[PDB]
Amino acid sequence: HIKEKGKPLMLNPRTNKGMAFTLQERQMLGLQGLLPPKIETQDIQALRFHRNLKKMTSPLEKYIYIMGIQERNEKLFYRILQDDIESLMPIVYTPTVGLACSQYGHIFRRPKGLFISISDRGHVRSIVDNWPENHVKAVVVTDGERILGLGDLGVYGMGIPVGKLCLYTACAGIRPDRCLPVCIDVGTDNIALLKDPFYMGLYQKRDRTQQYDDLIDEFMKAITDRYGRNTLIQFEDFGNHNAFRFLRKYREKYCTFNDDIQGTAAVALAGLLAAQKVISKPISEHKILFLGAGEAALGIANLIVMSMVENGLSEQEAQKKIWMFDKYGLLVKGRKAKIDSYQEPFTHSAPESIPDTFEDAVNILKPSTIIGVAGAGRLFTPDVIRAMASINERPVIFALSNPTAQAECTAEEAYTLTEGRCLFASGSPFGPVKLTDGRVFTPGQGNNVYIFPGVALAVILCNTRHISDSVFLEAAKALTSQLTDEELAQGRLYPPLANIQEVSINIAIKVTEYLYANKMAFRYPEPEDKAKYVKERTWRSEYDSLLPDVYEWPESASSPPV
Amino acid sequence: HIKEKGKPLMLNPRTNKGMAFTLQERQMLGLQGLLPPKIETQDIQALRFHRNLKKMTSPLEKYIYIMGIQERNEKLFYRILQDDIESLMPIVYTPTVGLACSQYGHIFRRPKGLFISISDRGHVRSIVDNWPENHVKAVVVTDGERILGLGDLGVYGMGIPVGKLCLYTACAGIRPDRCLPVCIDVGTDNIALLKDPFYMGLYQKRDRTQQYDDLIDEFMKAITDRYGRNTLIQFEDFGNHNAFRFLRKYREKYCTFNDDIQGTAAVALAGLLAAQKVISKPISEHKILFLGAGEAALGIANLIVMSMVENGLSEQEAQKKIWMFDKYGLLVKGRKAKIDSYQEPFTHSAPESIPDTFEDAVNILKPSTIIGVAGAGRLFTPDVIRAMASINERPVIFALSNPTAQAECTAEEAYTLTEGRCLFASGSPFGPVKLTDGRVFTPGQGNNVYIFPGVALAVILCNTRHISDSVFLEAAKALTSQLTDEELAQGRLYPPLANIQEVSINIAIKVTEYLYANKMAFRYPEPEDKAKYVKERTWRSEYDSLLPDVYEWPESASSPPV
Amino acid sequence: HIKEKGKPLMLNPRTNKGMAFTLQERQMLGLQGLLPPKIETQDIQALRFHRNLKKMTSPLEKYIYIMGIQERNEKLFYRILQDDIESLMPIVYTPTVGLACSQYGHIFRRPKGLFISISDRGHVRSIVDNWPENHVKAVVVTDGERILGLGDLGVYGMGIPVGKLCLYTACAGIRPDRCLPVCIDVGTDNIALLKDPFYMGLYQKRDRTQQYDDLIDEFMKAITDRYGRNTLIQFEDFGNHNAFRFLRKYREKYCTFNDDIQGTAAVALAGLLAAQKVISKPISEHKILFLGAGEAALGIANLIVMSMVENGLSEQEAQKKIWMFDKYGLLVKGRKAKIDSYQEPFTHSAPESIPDTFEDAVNILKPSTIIGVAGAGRLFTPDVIRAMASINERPVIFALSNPTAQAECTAEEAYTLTEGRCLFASGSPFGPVKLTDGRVFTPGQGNNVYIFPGVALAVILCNTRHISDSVFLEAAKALTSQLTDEELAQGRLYPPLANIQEVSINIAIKVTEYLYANKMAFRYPEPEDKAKYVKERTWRSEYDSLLPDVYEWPESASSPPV
Ligand SMILES: NC(=O)c1ccc[n+]([C@@H]2O[C@H](COP(=O)([O-])OP(=O)(O)OC[C@H]3O[C@@H](n4cnc5c(N)ncnc54)[C@H](O)[C@@H]3O)[C@@H](O)[C@H]2O)c1
Ligand SMILES: NC(=O)c1ccc[n+]([C@@H]2O[C@H](COP(=O)([O-])OP(=O)(O)OC[C@H]3O[C@@H](n4cnc5c(N)ncnc54)[C@H](O)[C@@H]3O)[C@@H](O)[C@H]2O)c1
Ligand SMILES: NC(=O)c1ccc[n+]([C@@H]2O[C@H](COP(=O)([O-])OP(=O)(O)OC[C@H]3O[C@@H](n4cnc5c(N)ncnc54)[C@H](O)[C@@H]3O)[C@@H](O)[C@H]2O)c1
Repeated sequence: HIKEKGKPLMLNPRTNKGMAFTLQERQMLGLQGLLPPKIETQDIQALRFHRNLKKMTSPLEKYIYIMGIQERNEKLFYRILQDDIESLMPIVYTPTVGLACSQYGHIFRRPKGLFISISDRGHVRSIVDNWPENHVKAVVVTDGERILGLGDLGVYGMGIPVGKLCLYTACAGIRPDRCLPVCIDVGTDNIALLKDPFYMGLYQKRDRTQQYDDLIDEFMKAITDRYGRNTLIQFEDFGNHNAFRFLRKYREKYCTFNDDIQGTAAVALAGLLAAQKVISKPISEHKILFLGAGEAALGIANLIVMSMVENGLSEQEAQKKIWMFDKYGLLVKGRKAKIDSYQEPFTHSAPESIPDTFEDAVNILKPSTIIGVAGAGRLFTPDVIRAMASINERPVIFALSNPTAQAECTAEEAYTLTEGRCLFASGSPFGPVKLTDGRVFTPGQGNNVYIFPGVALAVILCNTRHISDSVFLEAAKALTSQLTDEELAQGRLYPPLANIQEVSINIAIKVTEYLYANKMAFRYPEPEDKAKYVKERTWRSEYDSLLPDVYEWPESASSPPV
Repeated sequence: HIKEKGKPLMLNPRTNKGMAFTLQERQMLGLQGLLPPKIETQDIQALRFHRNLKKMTSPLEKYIYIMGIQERNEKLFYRILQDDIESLMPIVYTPTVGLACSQYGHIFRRPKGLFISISDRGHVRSIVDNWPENHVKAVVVTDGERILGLGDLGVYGMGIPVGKLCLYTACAGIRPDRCLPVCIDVGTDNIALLKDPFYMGLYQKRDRTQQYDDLIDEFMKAITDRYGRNTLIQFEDFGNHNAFRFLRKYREKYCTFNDDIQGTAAVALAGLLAAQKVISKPISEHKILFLGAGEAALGIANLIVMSMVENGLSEQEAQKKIWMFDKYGLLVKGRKAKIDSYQEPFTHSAPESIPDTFEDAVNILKPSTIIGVAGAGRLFTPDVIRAMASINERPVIFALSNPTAQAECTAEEAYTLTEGRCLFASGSPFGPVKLTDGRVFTPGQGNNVYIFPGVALAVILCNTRHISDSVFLEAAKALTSQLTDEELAQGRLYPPLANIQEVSINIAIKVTEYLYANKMAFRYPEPEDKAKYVKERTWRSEYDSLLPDVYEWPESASSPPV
Repeated sequence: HIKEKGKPLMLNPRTNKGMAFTLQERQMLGLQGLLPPKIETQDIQALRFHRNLKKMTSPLEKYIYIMGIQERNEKLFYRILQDDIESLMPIVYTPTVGLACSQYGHIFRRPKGLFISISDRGHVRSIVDNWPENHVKAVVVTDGERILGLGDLGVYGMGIPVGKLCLYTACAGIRPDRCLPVCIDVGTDNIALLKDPFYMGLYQKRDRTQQYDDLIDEFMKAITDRYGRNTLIQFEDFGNHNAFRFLRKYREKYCTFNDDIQGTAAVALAGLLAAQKVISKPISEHKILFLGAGEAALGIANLIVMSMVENGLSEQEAQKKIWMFDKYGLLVKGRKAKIDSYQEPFTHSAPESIPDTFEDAVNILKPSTIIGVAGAGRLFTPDVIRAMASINERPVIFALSNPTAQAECTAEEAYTLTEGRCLFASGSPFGPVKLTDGRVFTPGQGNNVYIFPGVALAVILCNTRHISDSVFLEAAKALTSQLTDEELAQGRLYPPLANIQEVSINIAIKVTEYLYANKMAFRYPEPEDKAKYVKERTWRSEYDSLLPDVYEWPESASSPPV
């Protein structure tokens, strides 16, 4: 049921088609004369915008162009996004979305998403009621505090949820109606933004008192009051500590998951399973040394332990295979540095040497896998890579810190200081590495877009209210299952991004099959086959006919005379 | 979220308040000057319309007035309807709605409901898409073929679903948004309507070919395609044969129930349980003789047998206690008249006398309960009542045929030809009976409004897709449980209509508790207590504040100079 | 009366304010949360967009930016346009609008204006009825056939009326509601546009049959049928012959004027009056030699003759002072080349030498003023300029052909081959000229924006139905009257563009005072002072308060009890 006609129909991106309005539905809907005479298809529109896009050279001009397309016509926007997804995820999402936020601030002409300020505390529900859309299933919330590679940006961080929500629809098929980007702005610590008179938000510094926590609680309550307790809420580019503690707080009472703790863990585990298929030995035979003992490292280690346990190994024996190296030093029993409750499982009896630097820890533990999530910088020194290559026939090196400037090492050093026998994976993109021997090795990129769209779609479709830790184990197994035998022969650890739209759906299916198996899905009746269930509820970018049904009634009896 | 402002806000019955618009929300919403200066409450509005209504004397003038109120303001309409519900159900619903349809045709100024003609076959889905409301949970469908007491009325029967849907909201609390009245018009057999030039529908006779069945199938498919497979669809005032066979056809694949077969059975069973509490002996000790062997009689008998079985009695022993008397004669094994499959359970070894008339059957079977659902007329002859009073100390007489002109007997003859020891219940309303002895006996009225609102609410809230036969057994038990000890002492078989709005809710709770117990509810998580679950989802007729939230921001830092 | 609320209010450029929405009218209108928290004024918005605009370097990027601003917020767009009008007329209008049309085709996201194709013939009125705005006073029509400096562009020429209509509001103050840009597309002769599959119009060549004339007549009739007989209609960038003959055809029955024939004539006459104030001798003492005998030359000559006549000189004596030099040769009586009716007034008895080239004509006629409107190219050869400087103490040279590539000469040659005593004026912009002597001469630019906004405003305000030839004489006198004594001392022939918004208004006043004096104004009662009349009806770009009037009623008597 479309209730619009004429010019309003073309001012709504949801119902706009541009020139794809056929002649008969131009004439019946009152659009004749308001559009140029040509009748086009969506293929022609997509081709026009694709070549206009190839003519452009900077990523940021491409970003402005493609978001303008999103604002004028959303079906065409998502068709263009799905057509060339590998080349446009770096544009629509990180890293270009952060540059767009930093430099052009708020490009958008239309109001996309809510702005909730600390000045609105006690009245968040009215702000949420101002949003026209009545059914939203996914909410992405930003603080602006930690933009990836840009730092604090305040209100300008609003472009980060928007872009991310695009991926929700471009890869998973979540309806754009059902997505709400939110910016919780509590001030900014960026003095550059506090000095200029054209900053678009509060001119105070970040509120770090109890008012911030109360505002977050009130916003969560308002969102789930209007939209339901099973609304998926993601905290995107919050402060690191804030994001971690909010994930702990709202994990049980709300449907939230984190990409930094849970998505990164799932992607790292998928890479590890791919590596265990590439190399002869399984994941249980590995010995993992972590660089960093934060909550992202703990999430990855817990997921690895769950994977080890499900393969027949005991929990304690699994945890004895993971070693974690803090900034202070190796986590061992009896060290003078403070160790909290969550690092207790991975605190082990100290080795004889008691290493003080990371390279010494690599030499003394002889670990097969090395995983860097510290985020400090180039902590994977060349000596570390050389020691890894010497100890292991085929070392597994994971530099999961992002952006590139914060990665533990780059693919070039990893693949050169080794003879190419290392299985290197990184969060940040890297170019293929060519050696003097003549071979070319492409490093697997642990993109978070592998996990969160499929998991979000499965959670939204199944009416899940609590996203557990084993959902991401199932997602990691599903992601690994997408790799073919020839891909493993070529040494790829992840499926190519070019078919993410397929991979995501497959992931969703597996997660769906898990959620109904573990009674964490509240959408009944339970579908007989989950694949056909999820594949008919994804959003299609094909235009819908707006043509009124005009037909002739069969002739009936004549009306009687008066 | 209200998206309207100014005059449109007062032209929508859903958002209109009339003078209950407070001054501040008159000024903020642009209604100042468009309303008379007085500020009123809903109590004052209800009082004004109540006395204007008492001034009126004919039921039909009252009907026109109250439907005008519904068209201008729906919250006030339902508040007035709930305030005096016992006196306004006869006005909003049968019998006055049939008189309104017959005489004033289509009173309504607003479009309420869909008109689907046989001329629209093959294009029903477009008609359904023309309905603005996106979520409807209850659909009431009429043919116009059998209006209760009026006969065929064609398109003019459209007023029957409308009125019935009012009860859905007045007693059960179903949202008026979620209700859709439909008229399937396939012509009329009423020659008076075929002769006048101002009849509002097709001027053909009723289509009784396969096109009618195909149209009904297409309409069912279109409704459940747009609104979901668990949409509740009720066929109201269809032809008797058509309604029965459509109930059989769509019982399994759609969420449908019938008031004539299932609601009448539930009400009769509730009366029988009340009578078993009034008299010493239980329902199993009774011997039931039915007048009529149709599908309504079979539904009542099957529900009675289920009730007998659940109380410890065997199924065959239960069915041996019900005797059914057809027009041809008593259903016995070996009679020359044809007996179909559904009457096989209640076909018994013939008694010695083999009675040929109904009064002889009463004399020879000595039945404690007598139930008339034949619909022929005054078949409960005075000799039948006298025989019942002589055989039984306290006979139970049920004249469930309606309207009054088709009832098997009236309360006056039943209570006079007996000394007042009969427990008489009838579908049609009757006045209290006073005898020369001085006592006054009020006959229990088996109103269908007891069952269908509560059952409809429980089915809608639980996302049920198939309404079984034991749902109505649970509803009958719930209805009987509403009677207090003093009410049973006074001889009432049904709770008073004056608190139907309460009774219905209680019925809903029980049905809800049944549906979750038998895994026929698909709304999860399952509520811990069903009473609080259903009582917070019913529709309240209290006005909602439209006042925008206006507040002052706390003072923050000054904007920097340029 | 604003009937919108919430998000629609910000999706309408007419009512959108962006952050200029005050807090109280954010909260009352349902915009809270949909806008960033900052409250801004229009000054802050204008400053932000001004510096964002200075950061840009190419004119075309500036065009895209400023038209995006127009699409999101029109009051801010016109405030920015009026703030820096001298630097943004070259961007909003020619020459940058033609480059935008050629290269980016149709930038616009919103539907601005109507597209009427030859395929819609016989149904133009329905297309006109599709336009939402009910009162439009000015219509600018384009063919796309002759874009200034770009040639045929077909449908892509639609950007030319749009830009021109901006000037209508930026200089004159005509309401943007009242403006309708139209593109009559009858095919294109541009083979580049006929080859590519992404051209936005008909893929046929230009229809030059009677169907084109019939389409133009039908469009004129439809526009004046919907909007009134006094609707101002301007044919913009039509074919040269088509524009001239359409001006002749519709001059009497419609309210049309032409910028090429009438605006150019008015601007040239204003320059000539300024020159007659700069030099001692008046316009009657001059002898004018024209280069070109087209209809633009004839319009300029007729306006010059009218100006000469109104100063006491006879008509025949006035026409004997203008000489016109065709491509074939000097217009003289008895030449073998064909001379039509309109060149008869300026065909004179041949001089003795009978010159064959233009330089010889300059030598033999000794003309004080030289005016080039041929449009061929650099026909003002250096010998012509040298002869002009030798014959006249202060020659007047007018190179009114545009663009620069078609100008008869450039300011540098004109001011250098003379010692700086020439009064050079050109249609196309030129840079200031510096000589070795050290002086700097700025050439007066005969911009058409001097005349058409003020004349259009005066015609629209006075309800004029026929724009005569003396309206432009009055406009030329008004334009000349804007020059101060010091400006004439410095040698300027036209008022600076930086205050066009003022000059236009003054022109309007004079034209208004003329129209009421000659009974060509149909808006009555006639205003006592025309200045205050026109200055209170111009459109102001200041934001209008949307705040609902909220107040407290004085306490009155209490409502009585029931
Ligand atoms: N033209 C339209 O706007 C249009 C047309 C048809 C249906 N719908 C919508 O379809 C919905 C029907 O719901 P259902 O019974 O199929 O739910 P469902 O049982 O199939 O799935 C369960 C939950 O998942 C949600 N969901 C389903 N698909 C989704 C998707 N691609 N993206 C995000 N969320 C999704 C659903 O809203 C629902 O809450 C209606 O709410 C209706 O508004 C809209
Ligand atoms: N101003 C408004 O219009 C407004 C305000 C609040 C909520 N709502 C509506 O509330 C609904 C929320 O659904 P829910 O999660 O509470 O479903 P639910 O889980 O509580 O109940 C299950 C089913 O029963 C339906 N239902 C619930 N109450 C009903 C009633 N009184 N009458 C008829 N049907 C009823 C529901 O639509 C749902 O399909 C939204 O669809 C939303 O449109 C509307
Ligand atoms: N919020 C609004 O939209 C709003 C508010 C106030 C007035 N108006 C408009 O003002 C108009 C009143 O007309 P009037 O009696 O003052 O005419 P008028 O007598 O003052 O002028 C005569 C003609 O010139 C037109 N005109 C006047 N000013 C114009 C301008 N700046 N630009 C273009 N055309 C102009 C007029 O529409 C009229 O047709 C109403 O049509 C009404 O729609 C609109």
